[PDB]
Amino acid sequence: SMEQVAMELRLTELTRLLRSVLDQLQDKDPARIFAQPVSLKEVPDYLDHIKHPMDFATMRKRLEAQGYKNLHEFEEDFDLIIDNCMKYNARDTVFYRAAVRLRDQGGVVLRQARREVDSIG
Ligand SMILES: CC(=O)N1CCN(c2ccccn2)CC1
Repeated sequence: SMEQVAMELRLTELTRLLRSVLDQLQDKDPARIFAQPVSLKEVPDYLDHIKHPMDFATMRKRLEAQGYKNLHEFEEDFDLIIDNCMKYNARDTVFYRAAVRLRDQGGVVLRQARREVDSIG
């Protein structure tokens, strides 16, 4: 139907917007601390601590599969990256501090993304 095509066009455009958001968020992680899943070879107990691991590569996979139906689902995954890190790593670590900086700087990008999604529809 035409309605399905229109829906698919909107999702493709949402995906385009979120791709831009993801690139911007990732730029705020210059150390690439969050670029890839935490290695279970290097951190074998990681899943005892963190029940829902997340990272930017995994988000990008879902993104290109058009697996984010709305901005909320995308934000949930971004929050997992930060919140997982701030639990697994102690406050006085480069990892915890990277997550805080990513959270703070990312908030700006996400704030404008929410306005754009609402506005464009
Ligand atoms: C981002 C994050 O939470 N990580 C968990 C702690 N960590 C490592 C790396 C090697 C060995 C032990 N831990 C870095 C990744």
